[PDB]
Amino acid sequence: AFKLPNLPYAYDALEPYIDQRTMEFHHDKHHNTYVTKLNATVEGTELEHQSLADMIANLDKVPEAMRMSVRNNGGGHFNHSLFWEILSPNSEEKGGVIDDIKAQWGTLDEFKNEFANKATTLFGSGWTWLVVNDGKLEIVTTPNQDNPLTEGKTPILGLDVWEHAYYLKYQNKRPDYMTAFWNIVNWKKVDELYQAAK
Amino acid sequence: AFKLPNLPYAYDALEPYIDQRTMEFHHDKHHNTYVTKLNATVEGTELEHQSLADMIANLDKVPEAMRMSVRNNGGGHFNHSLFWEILSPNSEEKGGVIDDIKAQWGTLDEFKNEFANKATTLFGSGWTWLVVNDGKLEIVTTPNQDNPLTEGKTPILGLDVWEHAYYLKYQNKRPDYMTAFWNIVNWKKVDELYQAAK
Ligand SMILES: [Mn+2]
Ligand SMILES: [Mn+2]
Repeated sequence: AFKLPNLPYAYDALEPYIDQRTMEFHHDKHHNTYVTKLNATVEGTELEHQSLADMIANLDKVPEAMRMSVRNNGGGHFNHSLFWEILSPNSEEKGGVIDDIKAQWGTLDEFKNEFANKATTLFGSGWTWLVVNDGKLEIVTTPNQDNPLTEGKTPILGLDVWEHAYYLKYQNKRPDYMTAFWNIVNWKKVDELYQAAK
Repeated sequence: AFKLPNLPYAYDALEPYIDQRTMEFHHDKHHNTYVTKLNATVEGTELEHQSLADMIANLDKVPEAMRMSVRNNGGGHFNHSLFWEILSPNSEEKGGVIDDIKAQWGTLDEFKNEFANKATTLFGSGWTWLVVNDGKLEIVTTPNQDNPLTEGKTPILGLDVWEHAYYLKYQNKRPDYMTAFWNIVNWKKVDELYQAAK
């Protein structure tokens, strides 16, 4: 069975960038619901012993009756699990991934400007991702709980821009949430995922 | 130009079903943003005097370069405009539309149960609608700001299930928001839109 992972930090560790109350709802309610529904779909099937990353990457091979729930609930579990691991109370812009971002975008600010533009223009619910595509870095968005793995791209950083991720503190001000996020990126984790994928 | 319509009631008129703070953000920020961006797209173009119902029903005829903004921001203006008008602090379950709902679904409760199931299973951002389709009533969902007019169905009642519509009071408990909504439906306005469409 899939399990709700513990947060790597206290619920208030990301203040004042993400509020404690949002971390509690987001993890204990939203993410938990995706795990519950994913397990209800795969329990007693071949997919109960398939890796989450493999079923997301190969969603087209998931049996038709199960595919929407694996896409939505499996995507929810995969995306939130990644999200908690790429946040940290002490974000420092260090690691090979920063050199390779600078190499691709010229400056870290040019990278952040593209990421923020894509995150702020995403219409409805979804995610903004930094991915590795055949050894090259790209920023992409996905709707709802869709994940770039399904399109053959490995995610190493994601921002959740579902309104539940930011509404209690920021309400409509998604751009202020985006600005806050740079203060709490776990670049140690992003670099680990990059070095494994590149 | 398109204009942000005034609410037909005080911002606190729908308490304790929808909180005043949500009415303020939802109307004064979210709806206003759709009006601003729709006007930025259409002002000074050959669409600057076209009605919004006509453009949404005929998105294919909207020029490719303006279509996403008309769909998303035009949808946002159309949808929220309808929404404010079908809420009321003085809801009474009577009218031709209520009689015809009871005739079609058997009971009003069976209608509400279907509507609630569609509203609570809608994945991501969107709306739940009561529509007229060739003189018959149907419940349909749309994603984001899409509208059933594009598919040739006239909307007479909509529930906004974007998270901004309910997160401040209800957080993840979308079903409690759906329960609250029945207490504030303007069945007189719904009946007007029904008589005009059936
Ligand atoms: Mn989320
Ligand atoms: Mn809305």
